[PDB]
Amino acid sequence: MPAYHSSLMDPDTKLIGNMALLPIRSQFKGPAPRETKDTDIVDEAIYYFKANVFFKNYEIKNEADRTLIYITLYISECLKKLQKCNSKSQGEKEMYTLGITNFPIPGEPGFPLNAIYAKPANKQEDEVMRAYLQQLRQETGLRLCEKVFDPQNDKPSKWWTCFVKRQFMNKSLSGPGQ
Amino acid sequence: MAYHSFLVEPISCHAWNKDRTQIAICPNNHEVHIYEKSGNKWVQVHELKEHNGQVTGIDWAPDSNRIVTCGTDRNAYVWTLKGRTWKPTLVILRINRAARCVRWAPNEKKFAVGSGSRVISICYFEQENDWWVCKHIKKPIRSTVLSLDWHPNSVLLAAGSCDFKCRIFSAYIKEVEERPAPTPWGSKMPFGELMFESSSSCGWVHGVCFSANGSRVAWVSHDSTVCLADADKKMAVATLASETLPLLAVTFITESSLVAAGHDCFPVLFTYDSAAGKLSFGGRVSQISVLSGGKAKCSQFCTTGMDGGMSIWD
Amino acid sequence: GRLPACVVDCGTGYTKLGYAGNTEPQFIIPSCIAIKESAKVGDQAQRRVMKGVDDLDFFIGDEAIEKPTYATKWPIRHGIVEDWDLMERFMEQVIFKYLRAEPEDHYFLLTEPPLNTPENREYTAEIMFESFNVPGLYIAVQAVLALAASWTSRQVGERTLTGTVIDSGDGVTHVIPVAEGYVIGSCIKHIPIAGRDITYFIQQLLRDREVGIPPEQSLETAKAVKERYSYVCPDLVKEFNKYDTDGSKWIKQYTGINAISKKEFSIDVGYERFLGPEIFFHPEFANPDFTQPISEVVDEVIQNCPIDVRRPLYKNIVLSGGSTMFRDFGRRLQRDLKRTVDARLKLSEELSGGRLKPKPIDVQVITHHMQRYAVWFGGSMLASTPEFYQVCHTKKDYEEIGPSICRHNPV
Amino acid sequence: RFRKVDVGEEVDSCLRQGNMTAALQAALKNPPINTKSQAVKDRAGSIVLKVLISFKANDIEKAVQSLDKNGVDLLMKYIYKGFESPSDNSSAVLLQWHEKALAAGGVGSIVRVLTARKTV
Amino acid sequence: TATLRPYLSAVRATLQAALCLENFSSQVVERHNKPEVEVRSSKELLLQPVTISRNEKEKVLIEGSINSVRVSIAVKQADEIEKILCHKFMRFMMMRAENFFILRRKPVEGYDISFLITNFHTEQMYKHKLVDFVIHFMEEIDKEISEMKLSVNARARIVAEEFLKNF
Amino acid sequence: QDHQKLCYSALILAMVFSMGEAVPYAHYEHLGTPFAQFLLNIVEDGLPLDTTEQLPDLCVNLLLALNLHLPAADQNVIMAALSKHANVKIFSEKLLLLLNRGDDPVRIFKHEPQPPHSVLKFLQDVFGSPATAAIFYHTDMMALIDITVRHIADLSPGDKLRMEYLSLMHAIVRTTPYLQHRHRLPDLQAILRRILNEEETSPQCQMDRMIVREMCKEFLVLGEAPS
Amino acid sequence: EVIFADLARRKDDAQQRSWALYEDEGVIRCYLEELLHILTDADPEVCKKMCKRNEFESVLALVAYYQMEHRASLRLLLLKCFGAMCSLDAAIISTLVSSVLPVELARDMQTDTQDHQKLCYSALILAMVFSMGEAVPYAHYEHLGTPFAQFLLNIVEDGLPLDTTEQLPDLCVNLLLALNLHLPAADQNVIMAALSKHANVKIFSEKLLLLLNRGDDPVRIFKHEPQ
Amino acid sequence: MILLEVNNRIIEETLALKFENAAAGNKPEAVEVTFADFDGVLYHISNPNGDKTKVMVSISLKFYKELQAHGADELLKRVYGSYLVNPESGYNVSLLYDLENLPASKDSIVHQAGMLKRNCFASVFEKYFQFQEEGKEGENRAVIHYRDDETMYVESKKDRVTVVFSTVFKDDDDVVIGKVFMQEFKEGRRASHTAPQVLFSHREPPLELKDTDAAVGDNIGYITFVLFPRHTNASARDNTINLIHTFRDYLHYHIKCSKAYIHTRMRAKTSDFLKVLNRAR
Ligand SMILES: Nc1ncnc2c1ncn2[C@@H]1O[C@H](COP(=O)(O)OP(=O)(O)O)[C@@H](O)[C@H]1O
Ligand SMILES: [Mg+2]
Repeated sequence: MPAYHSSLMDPDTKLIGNMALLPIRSQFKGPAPRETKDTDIVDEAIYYFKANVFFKNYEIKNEADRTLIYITLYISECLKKLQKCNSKSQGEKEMYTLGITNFPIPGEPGFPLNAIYAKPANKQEDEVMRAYLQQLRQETGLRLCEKVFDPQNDKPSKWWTCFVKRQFMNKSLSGPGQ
Repeated sequence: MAYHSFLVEPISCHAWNKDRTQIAICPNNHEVHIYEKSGNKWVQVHELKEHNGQVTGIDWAPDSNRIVTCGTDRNAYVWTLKGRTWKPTLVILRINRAARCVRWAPNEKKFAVGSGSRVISICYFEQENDWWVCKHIKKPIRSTVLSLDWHPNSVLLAAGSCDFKCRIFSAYIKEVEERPAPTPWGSKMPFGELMFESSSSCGWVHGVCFSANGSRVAWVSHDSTVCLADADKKMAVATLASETLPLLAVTFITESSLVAAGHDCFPVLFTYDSAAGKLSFGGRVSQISVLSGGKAKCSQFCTTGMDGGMSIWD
Repeated sequence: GRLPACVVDCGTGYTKLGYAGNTEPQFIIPSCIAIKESAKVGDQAQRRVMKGVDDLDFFIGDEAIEKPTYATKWPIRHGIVEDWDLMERFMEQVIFKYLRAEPEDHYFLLTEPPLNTPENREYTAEIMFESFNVPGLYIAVQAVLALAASWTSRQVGERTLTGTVIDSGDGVTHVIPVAEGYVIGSCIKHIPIAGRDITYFIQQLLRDREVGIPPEQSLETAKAVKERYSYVCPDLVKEFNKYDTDGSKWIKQYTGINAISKKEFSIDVGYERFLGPEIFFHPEFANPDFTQPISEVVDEVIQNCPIDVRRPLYKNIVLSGGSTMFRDFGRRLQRDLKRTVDARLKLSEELSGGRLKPKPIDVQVITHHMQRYAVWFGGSMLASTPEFYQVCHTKKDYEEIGPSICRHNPV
Repeated sequence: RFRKVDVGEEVDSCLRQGNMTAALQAALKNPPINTKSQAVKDRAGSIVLKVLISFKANDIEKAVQSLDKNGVDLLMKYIYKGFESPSDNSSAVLLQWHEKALAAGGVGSIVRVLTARKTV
Repeated sequence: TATLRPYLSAVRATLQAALCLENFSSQVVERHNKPEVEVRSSKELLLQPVTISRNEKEKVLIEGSINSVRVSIAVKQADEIEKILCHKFMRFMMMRAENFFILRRKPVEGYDISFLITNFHTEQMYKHKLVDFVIHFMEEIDKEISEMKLSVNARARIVAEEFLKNF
Repeated sequence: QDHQKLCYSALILAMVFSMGEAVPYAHYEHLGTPFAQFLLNIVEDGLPLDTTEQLPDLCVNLLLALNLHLPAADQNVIMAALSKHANVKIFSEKLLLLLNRGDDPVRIFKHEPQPPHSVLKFLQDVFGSPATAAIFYHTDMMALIDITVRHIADLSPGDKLRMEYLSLMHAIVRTTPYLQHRHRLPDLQAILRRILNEEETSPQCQMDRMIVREMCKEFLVLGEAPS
Repeated sequence: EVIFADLARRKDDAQQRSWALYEDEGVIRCYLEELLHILTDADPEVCKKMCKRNEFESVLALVAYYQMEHRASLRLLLLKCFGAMCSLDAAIISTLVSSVLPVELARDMQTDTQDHQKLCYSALILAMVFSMGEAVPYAHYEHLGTPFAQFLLNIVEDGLPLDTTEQLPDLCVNLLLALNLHLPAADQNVIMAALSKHANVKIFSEKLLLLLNRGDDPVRIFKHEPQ
Repeated sequence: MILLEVNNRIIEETLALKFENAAAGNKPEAVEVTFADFDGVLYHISNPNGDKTKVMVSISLKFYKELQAHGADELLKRVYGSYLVNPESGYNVSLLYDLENLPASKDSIVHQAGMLKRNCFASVFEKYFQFQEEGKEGENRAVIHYRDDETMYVESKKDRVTVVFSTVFKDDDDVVIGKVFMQEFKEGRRASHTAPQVLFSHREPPLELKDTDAAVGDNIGYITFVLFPRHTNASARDNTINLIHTFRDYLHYHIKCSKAYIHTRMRAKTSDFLKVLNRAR
């Protein structure tokens, strides 16, 4: 029950799509605008991550949770790659190489939660989903690079690598297969 | 002969469509399933779910094309094919204990349900309130009724009691029939008149059947006897003692020959001598029904057993 | 009688032996038996079945934790006895070796875990009367004894005879309310979280992160860090932020000794410290199918109890069994209950327009030094009394009735 | 309280005549079956088990075969009576009659013993 | 006195005639379904109980009904030590009457063990293999008893040497 | 020291002898008593090799088989071996377990001309002499009579083994002080009563009746009335 | 579909695997003996699909179970299974390298040097999975780093006093060649540190020549696609 | 356990802890513990007058005085000597140790403490063993009512000391099993020749005792050990005393555990039958 559900869904925020489109703070480009406060949905998924993955049950309390559960899965996919990185510099570029990969968009088959996400009905949502979900990934990767690699030796830090074995309710963004 | 298994567990009772192209069987549960002859194999087509307990009797009214089912649920329902769905109908059975057996009468206007309540309930349709209403044959019954068979007159009802005795009653419902035609079992017949009663005193009676000429009944008894009783004689019974296990089901197959099945799990055959009244055994689980030709001259029959499945014969 | 009665308390982690009237258990030993082993001489022809006198070559307790040439077995699981062959061999050596008691001349008090099935009460009685010819047995409810241990220890001005006891030993946690000396049997709840599953969670959590732990000793080190370093934290996600930012110092080091090579090994101890004890507050971390925090299970108990006793029960919650010893475990449960109870009263204020303010419920959670053996010490103070000798079943009653004299239970 | 108080409820002359098969054919003439009597049922058995024990094994085959179907069914009811309180060795003989009787009567002759509502 | 093979054959045939069960919803309770041999509330659903006996000690009672049959056995207790071994043998077996699905949790008074076979078992399990089990039980039980007697001698014979040798 | 070789050695040797034909009188220079004494110690204490507890059964089987072709009570080098031994606790025990089940371990192969049942043969020799009769502990002696009197009354007439068990009882009454303690006597008398009266024709039964008569006329305590 | 279930159920038998009770070993062996056969008697197209069936959960079960079970008698069978499974498909290799199995083998080999029979397979399996030279999680260099390499350089020079077959020197050469294959450049190389850090480089330094003149290499025994 | 260890384990463990902790120099803490033993000899460990620095141990033998007639005090004066003190009131004999004066290693001292039962019984046996060397046999039978129901008799016959236990088997199930065990003991002389000879009587006291009007009943056994000089001499006596004085409970202990052995095999043979029925499914 008391898993950390998404905090940011102030009704004044635009709510495009089957998920909270949210103002991803980044120097990348996309449909979502720029948040100015110090807290943001990618920072929220990062912040709550270590707790969230232990909770074996999780409701959708509001539309922003169907965002947060996807950000969490991609964060796990970051660790599934950065753990191999030989140094932080590789940990950045070999993360960008992940962000621009053709992840199954929730309405596409092979996405793990097709029961929970409605299909995007038209190009002006589908193409928005392609341009939003990349903007999530492109940013989400660059934030983990700064804090998975502890600064003494550009080792991928052990404490983070512990979580490599753990998956949010045992769902995988590899889908039925990569 | 041929064999097929519908299920692992007992097929407690079966019925057939008019043209035999479908069967109804109960998969040892609170339902009845209907199968169609889609090739050699059987395909399930419909599923009647409404009962709240194990069903124990079915009959599928040939011309009316409507199914009656009863069971431990006490409820009985007559099912109308209301388009592509069988819909049930209430029967105000007053019985306070489990129902055990059901058969339609040849005119398909009435049916009767046996039960552990020590009664037979005869039923007919009220048009004004959409339910079937009952009258009880009740007086000399003193134990559960195990099997029913209807005389060709649709009035006389032979009934196998778990009372070591086989009885014939006139189920004459005056609301449904003119006063019945005279019959060798006796001209005097109001509702519930006791037409006949077996001489013996031992062994439960599992099955009874009327020949296609109503003058001969035969019944089949847990003391490993088959008896036949003749109304062209003065109701004279004759009994064959046999070295088989108990027999559970019987039906005529000609006017003077008879067929039974039981815990030996194989069919057996009897003949009736019109002169001496002696039966004889010809030899070879839980029901027999003639498929083609009726009791006048059987040419196929079907048997279903607790061991599962049905067999068809020659 | 002259000779004192034996009190034998058997749990799934430990068993606790001694004669009644002593102030303290005379043996605390692990609930383990090390049976003899073979190089597949036991097989499909016959499994673990002995001949001659080969069955008597075994040991129990600490004499069985460290013998090399024997297979360690643990007969009691979730408090319930699972393999009575091993349990009967265990009981024999308790009596004829550890206790030195002659069973034919001492009364036995022996403990029921409040979950157990009546068949197990038949079989345990069949042992003592028909295998050992005990003159009389009594089967005691573990929780009521734990309350009596508090009662005799605590100050006479507050010997309330009323309270809820939380008995998180190993196996399963019981939450049980007693009002003025009567168990309210309808309200008893069982929580599956217990010392074993906290150990197992820590064991997995280490084995994923900290490989280098030798497989023979993973369990020992998991127990050590649980006992020595673990604590209930103030806010789950706020610890993870503190452990990230101050990872120089909240992280700790444990040094173990290799049992085989006698080389030392070291592990970094970290998130293990506050995960674990928080499994009581987030049971879904360890079980697929339990989810109410212990701080909300205990509320449901009191709220099912008769309306008059509810407030007193909040005034006196007693903590029993070893797992309840965790640092701050009392502080947090009291905070969660207090935050629940006074918010419930905030509703009934508004449904009456603030026209009257209810006398707020104070909640108390009480820790006391008996916690490691309060069940036995309660048992000893019971079995001392002359009353106890008449509550027991005399052996003749086992003759006239069957073993069925132990079918009954107060639940 | 309330729920406690339940509511809702001549042979010897044939034996010593040598053709002792004629005695057994005569022993079946005295069935007490229809009667309500109970001391007679204790007499009926004793008059037959005395006969059963007399046969040589050279004859016990024909002594069954010479019975009619009622005779075998009649005999089986006497067999299952001696088993209820054996003599010191007579079970050795009843089990030998049983072998023959069951060969002639088949298990059907047992079933109308199990279902026999009135008995010798 | 009576030899084994004729006595066992008689018990088999009788039991084969009694195992002719059918399902039967009870008359005296609204729709309970229960084994008539146990509840005995109806008294025209009962078959005549028959005993087969090898001698005065060894016998079998066969007791049937339209929906259930009970079989109870007594075995030759050939000496005092064998009484104790036999009784405890039954108890540890009977203690698994939920796995020996045909076995009653208590014997009948004056009988050593007793099986209750319901119509559900004869519908769900192969009849001729249940009867083979009951026969096999009698073929073995006095071998299984004697083997414990041989071992109980051996245990004591070791215990004596283990004590005396250390003098 | 080679456990596996030793195991196969005993097994194959028993297989070789299992058919029961007489060796020329020369093999006994080895396979006589000096070998039999060695086998007994392998059963009674064994070797540190045998952590599988497997040598005992192999050597017990060998001793039975090796007895299967020996003519008579004094020439029998194997019965001499028991007589001179110190004490045969374990061998005494193991042998009765075989008689209880009734099987014969030596018939490992199934060739047609079946020899005498090896254990019933083995015991009939053991009781051939009062010196070798003493080997059994007293509690086993009681169990032996209970085991043999179970068998004699279980078999049908005409069964091949009944003419063996009758011979074993006759030996037990002869050379062992059975009539002192009468362990099963008021039962055995009732058994001999009926087999003596049993009216069957086959040679097996004719042979049975002769020994039963001899069993009585040799000791009038048997065949007299129970009392 | 049965055997993978009955193993994956004993994994996360949280009670039994840490606080044992039943005679589990004698049945678990029967599954692994059967699995080892079917992993080679079946059509590889079946067993490949059963390994990759559900994001390799079948593999991760056995890999977890190897870490979980301390009995040496079973571990040999799990290693033999990993042997066959490594052969089926390079994709399975790409799982195992990235997984815990190498690191437990690294610790077992350094600690349990007495278990010579298992130690031979321990070397062999570690050499098989590394044969493809994919990148390895950086956490692994905490064991498979330089200390484990020096530990290998000991064995190839000195053998073992317990080494009856003296095979391990060769398998350690294969293992050294295998671990080396993925290492980037020549600066950071954990093995090249070890070689530079001892003067104990004689027999190894020569043995590499006998491969070089042989012209082949022992790695890539499977010849999967990107050789 | 096949044999029963003679040291009282609780006494060893309590004293070992106290003396280790004290020699380590920790300030002492109280002990207040009472515990039973076979034959209903009841111990108490206590701090005398509350001196945490002093430890006392006491025996409470129900049958002390009748044993004391055979000189038990002059045995205790030997093996404990300066560690004896006045009887702790209520108990027959008391032993006192100072946590201030523990010597450099304690093991034999704590082991002697553990045998404080056996050391009482040794005084009656060491007597009659020795009289056999003196060749006397005119001295009367010793009698120890070591329980209420049970009595041990000792006679020095010229060659043979004979000890004759009278014991009561509390159940029909026990006496039938006991009749087997003692029968094997009678034959034990075959298995291991040097052992003392054993005799058994199913109910009646043996004739040599009958002038004493020894108890009779269906549950009473009489068991005689005939100790030859090879068992009673000055070299062996300590080993013989450790054994014979336990014998009663050794016999019962195995009668009890013989049941557990049977119960195990009955579960195995049950599992055999179950696999046969399972073929019916
Ligand atoms: N310092 C400690 N902190 C937390 N838990 C502890 C500590 N010491 C012991 N424990 C727990 O106490 C348990 C001791 O057994 P306990 O639970 O008291 O008896 P039972 O076996 O009857 O449940 C240990 O298994 C362990 O789980
Ligand atoms: Mg506990």
